[PDB]
Amino acid sequence: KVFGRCELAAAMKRHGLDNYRGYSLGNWVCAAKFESNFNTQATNRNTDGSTDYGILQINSRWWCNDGRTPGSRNLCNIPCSALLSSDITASVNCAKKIVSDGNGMNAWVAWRNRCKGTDVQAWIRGCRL
Repeated sequence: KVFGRCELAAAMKRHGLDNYRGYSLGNWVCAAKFESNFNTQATNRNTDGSTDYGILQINSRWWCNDGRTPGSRNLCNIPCSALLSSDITASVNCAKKIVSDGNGMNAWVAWRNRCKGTDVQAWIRGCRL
């Protein structure tokens, strides 16, 4: 599913992501924009053989099982395919774990490089929230 901007903002809010670990909703929408372009089916293979999945490009090295990342962990206790669903619940639940692990949203390289320090409220501006 390719979410619209304000549509994703609403789903993330419903699922408790807004202000989670101190990160306002615009931070999460901006991260999804640059990780996946709002596409729940996004995948990207990393140099090490791990893969990033879904709207927040969650990595099989640590967080999900894809059966093809020898030596990896599955800290979210989920198949990586769960992170591709039209329903964002699994991606939100796992993103809450990741952002809690010490490094905040710096876990998402596109957020650090493209959202951090910017006017992230722009991503939710005009939405009916």
